[PDB]
Amino acid sequence: SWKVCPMCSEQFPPDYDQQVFERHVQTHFDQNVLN
Amino acid sequence: SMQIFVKTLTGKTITLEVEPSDTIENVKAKIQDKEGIPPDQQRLIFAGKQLEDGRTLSDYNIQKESTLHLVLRLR
Ligand SMILES: [Zn+2]
Repeated sequence: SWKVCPMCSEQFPPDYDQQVFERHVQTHFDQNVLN
Repeated sequence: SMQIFVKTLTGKTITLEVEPSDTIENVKAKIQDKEGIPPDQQRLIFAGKQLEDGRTLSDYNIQKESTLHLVLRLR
């Protein structure tokens, strides 16, 4: 269940919460660089 | 004339049949046909770049068997 952010290419392990991951991805459309 | 893949944030892979001359909006309509998602709620991303509706796959030099990413947007 690894997840990849399509905007910054960070990878998120299987146990990383899906909804928090999705929120991360969406935040790039507010601010491209999040670190 | 070529196959591309569209990966969702839940990990599902959608396969599509496209032509290089297809616009990004055309690709979104193919996604709606196959998966049901309204085009205006789709962002399509390739190699970190949001693809613009009025441009074509060829305008981004997206070649066969490439993987796009689909991210939903609120309207
Ligand atoms: Zn990211």
